[PDB]
Amino acid sequence: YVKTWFNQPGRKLRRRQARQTKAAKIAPRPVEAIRPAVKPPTIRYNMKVRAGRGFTLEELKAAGVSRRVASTIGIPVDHRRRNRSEESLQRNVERIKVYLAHLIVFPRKAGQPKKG
Amino acid sequence: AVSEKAGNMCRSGRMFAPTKTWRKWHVKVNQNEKRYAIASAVAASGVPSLLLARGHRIEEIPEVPLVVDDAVQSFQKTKEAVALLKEIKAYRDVIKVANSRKLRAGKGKLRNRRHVQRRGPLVVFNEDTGIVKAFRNIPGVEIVNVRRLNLLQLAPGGHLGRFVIWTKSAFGLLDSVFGSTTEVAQLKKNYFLPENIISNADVTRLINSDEIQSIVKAAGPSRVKR
Amino acid sequence: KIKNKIVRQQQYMKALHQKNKDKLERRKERAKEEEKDPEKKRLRLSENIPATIESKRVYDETIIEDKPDEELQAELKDDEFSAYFSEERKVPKLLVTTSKRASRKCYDFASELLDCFPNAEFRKRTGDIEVHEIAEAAAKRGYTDLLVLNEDRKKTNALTLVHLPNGPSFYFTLSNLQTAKEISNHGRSTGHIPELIINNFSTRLGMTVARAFQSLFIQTPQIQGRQVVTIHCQRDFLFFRRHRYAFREKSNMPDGIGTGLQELGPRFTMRLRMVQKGVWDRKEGEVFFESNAGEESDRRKFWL
Amino acid sequence: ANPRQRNKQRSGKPRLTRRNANKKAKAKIYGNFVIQQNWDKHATLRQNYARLGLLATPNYVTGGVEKLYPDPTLDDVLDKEISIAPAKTEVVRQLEEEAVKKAARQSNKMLPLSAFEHAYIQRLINKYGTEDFESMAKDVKLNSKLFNGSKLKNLYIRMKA
Amino acid sequence: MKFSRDVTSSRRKQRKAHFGAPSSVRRVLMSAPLSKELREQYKIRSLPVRRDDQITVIRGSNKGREGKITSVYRKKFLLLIERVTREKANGASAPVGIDASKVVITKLHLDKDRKDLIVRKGGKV
RNA sequence: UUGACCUCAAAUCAGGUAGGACUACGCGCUAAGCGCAGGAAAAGAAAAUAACCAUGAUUCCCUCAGUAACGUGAAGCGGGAAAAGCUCAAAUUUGAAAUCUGGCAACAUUUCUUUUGUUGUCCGAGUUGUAAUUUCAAGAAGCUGCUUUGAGUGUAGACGAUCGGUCUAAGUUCCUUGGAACAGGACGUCAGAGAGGGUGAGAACCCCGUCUUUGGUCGAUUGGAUAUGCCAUAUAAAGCGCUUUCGAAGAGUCGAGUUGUGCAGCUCUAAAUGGGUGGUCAUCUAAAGCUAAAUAUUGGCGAGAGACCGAUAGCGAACAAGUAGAGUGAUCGAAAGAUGAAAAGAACUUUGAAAAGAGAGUUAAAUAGUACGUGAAAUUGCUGAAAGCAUUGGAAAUCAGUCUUACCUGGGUGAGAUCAGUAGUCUCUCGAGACUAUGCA
RNA sequence: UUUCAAUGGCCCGUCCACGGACCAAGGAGUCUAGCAUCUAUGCGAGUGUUUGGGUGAUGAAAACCCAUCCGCGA
RNA sequence: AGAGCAUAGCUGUUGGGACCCGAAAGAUGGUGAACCAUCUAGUAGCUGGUUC
RNA sequence: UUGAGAAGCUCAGACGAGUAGGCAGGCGUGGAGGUUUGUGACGAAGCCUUGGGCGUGAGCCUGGGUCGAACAGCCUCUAGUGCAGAUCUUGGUGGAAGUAGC
RNA sequence: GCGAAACCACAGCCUGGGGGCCAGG
RNA sequence: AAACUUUCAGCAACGGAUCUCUUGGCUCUCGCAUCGAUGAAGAACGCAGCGAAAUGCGAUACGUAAUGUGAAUUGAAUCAUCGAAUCUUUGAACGCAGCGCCUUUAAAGGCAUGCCUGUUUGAGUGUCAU
Repeated sequence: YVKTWFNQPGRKLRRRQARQTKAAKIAPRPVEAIRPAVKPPTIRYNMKVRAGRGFTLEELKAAGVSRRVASTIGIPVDHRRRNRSEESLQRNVERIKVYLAHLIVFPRKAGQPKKG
Repeated sequence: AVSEKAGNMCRSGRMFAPTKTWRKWHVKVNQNEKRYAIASAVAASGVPSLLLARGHRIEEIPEVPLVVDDAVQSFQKTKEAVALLKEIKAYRDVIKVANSRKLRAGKGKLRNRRHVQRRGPLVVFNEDTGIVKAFRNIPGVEIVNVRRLNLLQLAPGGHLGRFVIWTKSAFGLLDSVFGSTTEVAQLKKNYFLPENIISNADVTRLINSDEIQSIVKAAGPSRVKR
Repeated sequence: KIKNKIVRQQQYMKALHQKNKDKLERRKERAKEEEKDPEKKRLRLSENIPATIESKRVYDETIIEDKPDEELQAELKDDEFSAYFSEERKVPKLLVTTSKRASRKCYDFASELLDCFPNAEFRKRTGDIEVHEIAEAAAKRGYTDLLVLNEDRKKTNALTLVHLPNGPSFYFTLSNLQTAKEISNHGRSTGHIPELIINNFSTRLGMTVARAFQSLFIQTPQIQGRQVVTIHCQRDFLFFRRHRYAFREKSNMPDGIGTGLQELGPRFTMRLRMVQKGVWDRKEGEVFFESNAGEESDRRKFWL
Repeated sequence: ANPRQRNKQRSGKPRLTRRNANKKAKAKIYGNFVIQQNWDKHATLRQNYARLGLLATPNYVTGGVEKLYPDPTLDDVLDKEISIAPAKTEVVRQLEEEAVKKAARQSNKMLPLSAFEHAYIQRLINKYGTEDFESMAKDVKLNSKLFNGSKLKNLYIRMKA
Repeated sequence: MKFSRDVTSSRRKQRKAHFGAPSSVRRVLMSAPLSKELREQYKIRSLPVRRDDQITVIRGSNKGREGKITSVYRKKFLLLIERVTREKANGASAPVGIDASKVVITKLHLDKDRKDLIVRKGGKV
């Protein structure tokens, strides 16, 4: 059995079109969600900064985004991750603040019943 | 490859070591060797004797490198493009290509490779505002962006010296695409043009110079008597 | 239509067998009713004549009627060949010549042509003399017809003759040129003048050629030598044969008298390619007749 | 090769040929209207987003970007209030205003009262006043639904408008 | 050069599609140019042939001949024209067929559908 | 004597559903056998790693790494693709079973008279528990004041998707060869089209197409949005402030002993700051459940390609091909492509019982006649000639090529040009070419 | 070319034996991964774009570009 | 007071069917009362062959 | 003196068996890119030929006959590339032999 | 009248010396 | 001498090599997701064209309706589209393997098993109340 890679450029194209399809659907908003900055978990890589999964509940509380409305504006929430140091908290609280600085959220239609 | 279910000496048997799809079809070249060959192929395109040696009919081209105005980028009709090549006298190469269209010799024309012909001028543009469609039907003519020069189109067959018709903006961006030997390329990261083993490639100029002919011992005969 | 080879061969075999059966049955029943009633036997035999190219020859009005025509005889009594056919009876004097620098193969055929014609000369073509210059030179030397045997690559492929001094010039391409050795049951010719017979030259262009060939031969054959030279035009192919003939009994012949032919040679064929009015100049000759190849593809269309 | 595939070659019935092979075909933008009216159907979504003044990714990019032209603290990061950001292009400006104007149109989030609610709060008000909501809550004869003082305040505040 | 990956440049597929084309597709494949006058008055370059059309043979051994199309032999992509025949050995006049592109239409058999086709295909009756 | 419930039956009662086939890719039991799926399947929101500044469902790719471990052979981390989270059981709605299938009757609705619902009513299910609320990331119950809100139904237009129809540039001019012009030459044309195929030989302009088309137009089916109309059971439902109040968490399982291949069998069989797994600490929170995408795909419905094969090749099969044929059967399984541009497939006459033959005739070609393109060798017949491996030559037969017309010199006669004690034009860079006059020293 | 003359001339492959009736066609060191040396090439205390991302309007499976890693070396 | 890394070619060698053909078995699943289909290109110190 | 394809030209001298084995240069075939203003219905390819020529050779060029639609040189790329044999595979055809025999 | 098949490097005069080589018959 | 035997050449056979072709195979890529008790896959039997050792179709038997092109085949079509019809005997095959049965007027509609939900009718020295 040999796995042959003749579809390496046909995969590349298909993934671009899936990105293009994803935009066509939600084109005013980014094709990817925002991610936190986390430090890799070892003595070898702990000096790097890499993308995490989602923001902690302490980070969202401090920024001002409740865990319910966080996902609706494309802010992932990782309940598993936590903040053992203040550096990670303030690094990612600022990240949410900057993202909200550039956010234009378009109003939705709200039910307004005639009576009380 | 052949089918995996399809001795080798027996009729209606199977062939020896049948072909497999997992042969090595593609080959890697160091990206610096790829860039060196593109630089060498472009530098050769500016030598008129290498263009003639490759088969191009450039005997009445006004100047090599042949660089035209940026009005050519906004050509709309093939008539305007066929007209331009005629005033700059690049159309004789197009006559060479158009007249050279033959049927292919072999089984290769049973496999969608029906016709063969020579290669005409390579128009290198900077912006596409109509130039590609105005030129793409003239036989043998190829158009390419100056940001994406192809070695397949710059040395067809591995033979150096393609006839390239640059536009003014394409020619202006050549120094940003390739850089200098001392200064870097703007459109390639950390890239410098290759350095040469010799300085002046005219070796007969070195040999027959006053520097070297003033200290050499007096030469014996050429072909000597018996 | 059947793209299976075997089936279409079996389908043809069944079709062929049925076609042969019912054509035989039709033939058998027709035979039975014809032997019973001859009034339809020769009735069929008188209309169902097999067709042939000569019977299906395309119509040309230039074919002259067998009855004499005054207008043709008015034009033929004062033309170039008239001095041969008039009361003057000028004895022909032929000049035979090959192309420049010919081989022994050309002469081994020119000798046979010399045997066919008494009192005919042969000057080997030498130097820078031209056919339009030999004609003038032979005209002042008493010759009346010059034949030039053209060869290249050791084969005599053409024969141009000019009627002296300004008579029409004809260009022929010889073919199937056989010498007396190559002919089975041949003979040795004598010095007797041959007798010429010409057949099947119906078109008016045919008479121009027939008079040209007639003018070569002496008008009084020596019958006691019983040598006959035949020029026959079939489907525009002119065949030249020479024979020895001796009359004897023949049960198949109509009157009981028939002749036995012994071939003398040479044996060859010609095709008339060009006729010019005047001395033969290849570049500036006034073309009387040019043979268009694309028009000769009709096997039923002849100019001779 | 297969018998099902020879079934179709040896039959005169045409194939269900569907001609939907469009390569280099990009997806057309439904979704927004302002984005649709400013979308170059040739350019990539990265180029189209960048030209429009939007962000395709709020994260990094995992490759080199296209270069066409030779271009020449806890308390401070927690209590800071960033004052939005400028809109680089006119399309982003157009998106910003329409969203603000659309908020103005649908800006009456405040609710009117109903007949039941008005008589409920009014009857409690006439007996207890308009300031002692704690004693209002502790009443059970009038506050039958047993609303707390916070729901009574909203009823009182809402009744005026 | 074709740019569409919906159309095939494979010779095997083009040849299969031509010869295995159905009779409705063969109706378009047998098309003849109109004469200059019809071309310059109906504003249509070429139409599919029909029975009872007056044509002139333009190419071949029967060049210059005219006549009405007696029938269209769509199976062999051949046209049949009045008096453009060949005599057999027995004396029968077996018709000879010509390709529809090798003739030219000099007088159209104008049905109502052609006129609707004419106006639809940029024409003016 | 009656009734209620329970349990077990019957019905050709009403409404359903299961089977069999395919199986490339999936998941199981045990390559094969057996079982079961889908457009993917499986897996999946930690009884997961780690020992760090910690990470954060799953899957896939790269790397780790041929490393550790015991020749086998990973995994944590790291880089990437795609990203999405949730539902119950266990707590009284207890101021109200708030829940649901079905029948019947209306009404609406449709990819659809075929579909799918709404409302009303009646029976049944259900308190041995159907809803709401809650899922540990929590959460309930109070209290508080800030912000929030449609499982409704139309119309309108725009943007999208699918399906069918429709819209489109230019030579068949002249000459030669040919059976045929699609060839050669001359002269034109179109080009967002000079892909490919067809047509009697190499066709951008004869024809279908191709390009435009990453599109105008016309039907029809629908996506998610937008604008707006009418309804809206809100006495409602949420998010986040606070707490002198509470906070349930899955057992013949985990675990232990022993056998067979973690799993399974058998014996025994738990706990509640417990239990699992790592280095007292850390970290998870099993024994219940669902879940797109990124991934796979020798099958299905279709496409588009190719430095592939070219009729003993390529699939066994270019054609009749799983066919003919073989075998009781399971199974096994071939050989076989090409006349010509057009059948114009050979009229007719004649011989023969026939098969066919010979005259003929069609074709450019019959050295294309279906035993048909080309038609090799082995091989066979006839005729002709000679005779009874190498070296070298003879005889016989055959063959190759082989030159004369030019060089110089003299004169006569006219010719002109690159000549003129000569005049102009065009293109290049004074004079260099090309010319048109005029003269002939 | 055929034949004659004078001279020489013992059947080929294979390992005595084994294969050989003749002719045509087919018929056997292949592809791929690892390693080692040698040569060429590019760069050089560095080096390697092609897991993937960007991009490619003429074919878009190409060519072009490159973030973060990672290998081997030091 | 570092010479390596990459790519390509030749050569060697190791593993894959591994230069080609040729070896007595056996296993899984069936058919008929041994046979059949896969595994299977089973096992090679060997035989015969291996192209200008 | 023109004789630099410096990878060219030119001078001299010696040498020549060859299995295993090593090294080098060449000839050929199918397909690929480039090229020859390449060849071709006024005849491509193939095949036949006591026609001619070149090369030590592998081989190549050509005349004639046959034929009827495509083909080749040169520079690189590539490979299912070269047969006398394997009691090789397939097909065709022999002597045995008009024998044995019915 | 019908009609194989196996097999076949090549072929078929002896003597002697080393079924074709050498010298003779 | 001749036959015979051999060799060579020519012509005629034989054979089907070569060359050229090619609606075929093989390989890679891309797009999509749709069998069956509402009778599948497969098998048999018919129908008319025919060459069937092929194909289409089902007693409405190359198919009928509707739509489209618009005038054949060798409101046409051996056409295309295709939403309506129809679709023999079998086969998971389902009344039992001709034989039967139930209902309605020889014809028509039905008659398999397991399970789910419900409906109706029965049984219990099953329990309980009056």
